[PDB]
Amino acid sequence: DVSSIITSQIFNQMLLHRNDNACPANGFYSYQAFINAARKFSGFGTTGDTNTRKNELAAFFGQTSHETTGGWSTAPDGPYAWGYCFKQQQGNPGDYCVPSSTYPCAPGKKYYGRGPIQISYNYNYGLCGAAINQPLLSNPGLVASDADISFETAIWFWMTPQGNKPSCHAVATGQWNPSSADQAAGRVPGYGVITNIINGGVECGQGEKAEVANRIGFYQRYCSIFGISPGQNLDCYNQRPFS
Repeated sequence: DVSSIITSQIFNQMLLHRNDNACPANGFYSYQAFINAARKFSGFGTTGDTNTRKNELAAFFGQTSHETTGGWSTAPDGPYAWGYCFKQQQGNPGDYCVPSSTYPCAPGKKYYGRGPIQISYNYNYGLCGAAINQPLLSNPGLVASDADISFETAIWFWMTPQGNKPSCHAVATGQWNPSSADQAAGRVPGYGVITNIINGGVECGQGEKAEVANRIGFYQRYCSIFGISPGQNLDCYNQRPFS
């Protein structure tokens, strides 16, 4: 069971400032919601030895903390204590509608970033909704109104290969071997290739970049909280994006 690896105290010590009044999602992201969702994905945080299980949870919280961070340079306990501050994309984001015969934009609905992986666009709400049996295309708001659903979108993303990308799960559990294409692209097993899966097109293969460092900062802090070593190839600075 995933609760044998990550306790409420480990969850809350990682996501220490998420419930400060400054964080608009305060009180949304409960440990119970996370556990309810995580138990629906066999293998999530239950694959390999205890170090592997801890590493997968460390990597998962590392990446999702970046997508939802309310951190800053001079934030209490460091910027890597401010994961999961948000549940909805900041700014005045638009509808994230890209017309699809397969997953149409429900009139009046918006598919901007929601929940721990900031799932975006009607294609992804549709694909995920179909996978987790939730009406996310018609009611994309569920991802910010219901914490179990919110966590389910993020773990769905984590567990699901797409196109030329392995699952984050396969990489995090050491069950991913680079193809010839990946080797030519300098995509090496490690946390950097997880970044590349999530947002490489923007963040990877351009040298030192703030967003990539921030994802690493969270993962290093959580590896320490779990009492494991991060391992190598933490960055995607020299990796060609997948897309």
